[PDB]
Amino acid sequence: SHMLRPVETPTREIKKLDGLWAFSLDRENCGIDQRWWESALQESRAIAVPGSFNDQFADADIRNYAGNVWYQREVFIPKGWAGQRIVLRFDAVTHYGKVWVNNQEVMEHQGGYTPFEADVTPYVIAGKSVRITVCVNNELNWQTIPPGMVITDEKKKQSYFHDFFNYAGIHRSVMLYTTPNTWVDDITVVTHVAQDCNHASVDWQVVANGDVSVELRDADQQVVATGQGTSGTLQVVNPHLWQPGEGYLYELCVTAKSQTECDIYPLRVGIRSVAVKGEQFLINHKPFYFTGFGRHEDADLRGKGFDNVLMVHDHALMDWIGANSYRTSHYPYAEEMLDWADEHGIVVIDETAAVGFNLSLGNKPKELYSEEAVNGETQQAHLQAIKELIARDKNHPSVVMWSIANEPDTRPQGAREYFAPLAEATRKLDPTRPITCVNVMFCDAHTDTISDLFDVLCLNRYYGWYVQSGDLETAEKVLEKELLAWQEKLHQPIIITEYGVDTLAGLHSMYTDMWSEEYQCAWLDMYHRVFDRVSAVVGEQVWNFADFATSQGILRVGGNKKGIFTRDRKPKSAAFLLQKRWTGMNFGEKPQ
Amino acid sequence: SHMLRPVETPTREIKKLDGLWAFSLDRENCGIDQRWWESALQESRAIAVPGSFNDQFADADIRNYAGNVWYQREVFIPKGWAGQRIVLRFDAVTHYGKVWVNNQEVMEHQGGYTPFEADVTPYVIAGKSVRITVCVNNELNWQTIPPGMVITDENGKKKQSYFHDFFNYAGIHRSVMLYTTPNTWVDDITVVTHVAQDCNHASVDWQVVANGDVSVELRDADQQVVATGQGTSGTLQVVNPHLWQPGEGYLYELCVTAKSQTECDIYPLRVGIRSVAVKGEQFLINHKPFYFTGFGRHEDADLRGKGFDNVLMVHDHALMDWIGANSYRTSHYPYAEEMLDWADEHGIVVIDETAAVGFNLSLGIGFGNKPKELYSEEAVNGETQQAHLQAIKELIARDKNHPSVVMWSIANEPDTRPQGAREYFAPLAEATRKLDPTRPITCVNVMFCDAHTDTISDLFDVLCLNRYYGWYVQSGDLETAEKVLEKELLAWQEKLHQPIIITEYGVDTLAGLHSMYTDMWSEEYQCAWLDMYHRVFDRVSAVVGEQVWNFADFATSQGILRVGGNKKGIFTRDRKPKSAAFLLQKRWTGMNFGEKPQQ
Repeated sequence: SHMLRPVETPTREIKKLDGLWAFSLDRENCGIDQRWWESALQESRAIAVPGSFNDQFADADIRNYAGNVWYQREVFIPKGWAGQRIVLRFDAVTHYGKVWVNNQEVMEHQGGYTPFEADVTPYVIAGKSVRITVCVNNELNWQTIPPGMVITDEKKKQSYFHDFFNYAGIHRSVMLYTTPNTWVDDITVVTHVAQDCNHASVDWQVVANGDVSVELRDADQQVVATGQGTSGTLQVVNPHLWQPGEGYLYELCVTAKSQTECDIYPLRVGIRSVAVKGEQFLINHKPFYFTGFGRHEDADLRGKGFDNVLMVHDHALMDWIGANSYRTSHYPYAEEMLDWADEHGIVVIDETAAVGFNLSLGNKPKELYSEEAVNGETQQAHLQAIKELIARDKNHPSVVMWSIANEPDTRPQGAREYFAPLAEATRKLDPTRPITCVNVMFCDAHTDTISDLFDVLCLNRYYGWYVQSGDLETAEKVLEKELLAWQEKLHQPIIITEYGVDTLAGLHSMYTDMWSEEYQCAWLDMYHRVFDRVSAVVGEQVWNFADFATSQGILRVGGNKKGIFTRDRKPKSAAFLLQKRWTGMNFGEKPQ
Repeated sequence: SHMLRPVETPTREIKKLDGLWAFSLDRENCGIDQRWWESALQESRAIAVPGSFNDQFADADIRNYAGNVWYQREVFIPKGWAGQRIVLRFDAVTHYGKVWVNNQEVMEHQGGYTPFEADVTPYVIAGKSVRITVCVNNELNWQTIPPGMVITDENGKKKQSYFHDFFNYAGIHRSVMLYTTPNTWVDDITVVTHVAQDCNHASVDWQVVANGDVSVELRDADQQVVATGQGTSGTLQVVNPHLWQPGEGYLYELCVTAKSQTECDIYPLRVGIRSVAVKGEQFLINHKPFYFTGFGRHEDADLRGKGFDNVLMVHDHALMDWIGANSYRTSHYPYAEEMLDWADEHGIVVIDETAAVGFNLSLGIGFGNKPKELYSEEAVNGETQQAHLQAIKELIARDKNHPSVVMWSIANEPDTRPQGAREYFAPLAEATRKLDPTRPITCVNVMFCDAHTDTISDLFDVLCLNRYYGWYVQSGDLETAEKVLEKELLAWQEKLHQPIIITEYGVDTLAGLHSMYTDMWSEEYQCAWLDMYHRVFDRVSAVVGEQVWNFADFATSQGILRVGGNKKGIFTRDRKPKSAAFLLQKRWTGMNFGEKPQQ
């Protein structure tokens, strides 16, 4: 469970395994039987790690593959790591990985978007080359997060219920890292902030197999507070709060000392509180207004693979357009993104991979919550996905809210019985952040059965698109009516976590009609006018930052075209509309 | 009602009223009450006739208008027309027109796609200017061909609901004209061209309606008299006739003279000597099997909507000729007759279709709440069936003598699952055969009314299937699509043992979208998917034709399925070729003319 982000210290080294690996499909599904991990993969080819495997090859038969694929490389253990605790770590393997070091099985993970690792000290020798084999499986069933159904025809075909392509592979960094045989295994900080903002407290809890001391250092490396033992509270006079748009960070240096060994782990800490009060979202006791995007991890060639240039360029576009926030739609993002948000003061709604709990979007069993679909084991798997997300992200000050799912069908019998325990367990795992369950349009104010269990109303709305098609005048009436009915029903802060229309870049129309750039601008504008008239709306996240790949079908013109930007990051007209609205408002303040 | 195409003759003049007219919306619907026809339209603007009104103005509020609009111009009657029978003719007004000459109501017509006309002799004076007002209505209901529902919102604002996948363009789409005959005139002509098996003799029956003694002269393309006859009816014998053949279209001229004691009238009718017949699973033209290649089309272009235009007709025929197309279907309404004059002259084979699309509440195309029973008093009823019969009569009355027209399609993609379907269609099938016994009939078949489901195709002569396996279902999966397609065509061959024409196969293709994955919306998928259909067609002996959906990208109702319109074109709306145009060019110019390809 304990999952600290590897960082280089006087007591910790890292060796990235990113680069070219050997790669092989297993159409006969005989690689486990033939123990492929005991040899060089036969009939293999070069693949980039990190990256989705699907689009690296310009090959439809690989892109559409369902089953196991195999990655392998050789790596030299640094000579100096003799006597040291050596960990092998995968930041993310989509959706399942099993790992062998030479002929030793070392670890296994279900969940495509959070890290897994094993201590491999006993199975490697410092100064020698070792063989790493990974069996990666991209199949979804009713107990995976997200769910799906594999149909077999004779040949496997993956069915799934979410509007983004089922990219798979080693999407994020692989690495070896070291600790001493005494080490800091875990840290929780809780950051309290007086109402007047003129004092703050920092609770710590540490797990380590040796005596623990902590030093809190400011941005200038001046020690502002010190403590001892596994737990306690640091007092901070006149603290530099972590504020949206700035993101001042302290460093909590955790030392675990044995008589013989010592370990130093620096954790970035942003001093901020988050709370809902009535229909206001407060950060450091001040109302905040969310602007920005639903995103995806999606790009040409690399699929959902992490990439620094893309992270730099996309943050430069969000900065320029005046976005203050985003949501990790619809899975945990690369941790680098949360390190970025921490440092630049970007506000994040951190979401699990639990999209698709919904059989009514655009074969399938009769009852959504039943033994044959979302069941007891599904709910366990969902709890595990929430635990892994919070265990990874609990200390990121940029994360202001947990979204435990996107667009579940809450009409059917058993929805509330499924969600209640998940809402409760989320609050116990992290009491410091509000929780949400992002709401599908047809589960309206008069229909939805679970919104009372959550703190903030995150509504996905597309009136004037899938319904009242091309009619802004009717869409505006229906939208305003529904937001006010939500305000009346629950008196929670409302974030519109999804509003957008498919827009084909370069399609221009004097009739302002669907798919045109001019429609995208008129439709976003109508939404904005309505949001500004409703006092409960504390945010707006446009769907989507950029055009992204989907499953093939008649609704998707080479993918999802709701982007503000093209997949190659070129702006549509609507990017300039958002630039003016979001840079023209006062930072973090509801427009008028 | 008799409908000869106006032609200039020693006895007949024409004056086109095409040009700029005055135009006005009537948002309050007070134009009949205020008798707008009695003066200049009040708040008017210039509009081009012919043309759809919708896209001339770059104005969404006009494009999306439902109700009456008003057209008006002034025109001089030629001085020399004194003593002549003077007719005012509209080749087509979509969907309804009422016409006034000064303050006299002269005409009314329902049906957006065939001509109407009135004798206006008594209401004009030769050498003076008259005012022509037209009230044009674009509303569809359950008794219009095609059908629809007007939804009135809580504020009284009208929005047209309709069940077909093309934009409900309206206006004066085709030429308006005054024309003369003498007071004795040839009012009607039916020819039937019979052709011996050996093709070495032919007979030409004639029947004429006119208020005078009738003689005929049949002249060959060199203007040499090959046969003469007398009386309102009879048979001309033609030795070693130059048959009208697909790819050539040799035409004779049947000159009909009506002579009274005092005056006379000469009408030249172009006649192509050709027989059409179904035998088993073969479509025979001049006793020889024919294989159809080409397109489902639309009347659709930038700015003018469904308006007729000679440059478009010349350019599009040059594209069909280049690509090797030998045929098309008038999807989904009668086309401008100039198209059938072109087909006659160049030997292009045409499936002539009525405007009866939309008889189907279970598609995703078109556009409030649909009625639950398609064939009921509150939807397709007795009055609908009457209106459909009238649409078939008017089409045949116009097109009965075009040798290019080889088959009548009485509708496109009706829902034939309910019991009502056969009850509605059976009498329509029978009446079509009585109206013209010289051509086979069809009713074009929707994909979900499969060989195991459909209830009416036995009543027709040719199986015209509209199929899109690998698109709307088995999306992007050529392998499954191919199995399902082959299985269904063979099940149709077993069931009815008719000739099969695939009258629709196509996939949305965004010009310039390219993919190494050959996936939906790409130029590459369009090519791979048409190729898979071709391979299957060539393995099925009953398939006698292939008409690609569609010749060119065209406008539709706005919705989530349509990326600025229908992108199943082989060409873009501005007539630029997609990669698939070159695929079709190779298959269609590489086969033997009119002959089923081989594996």
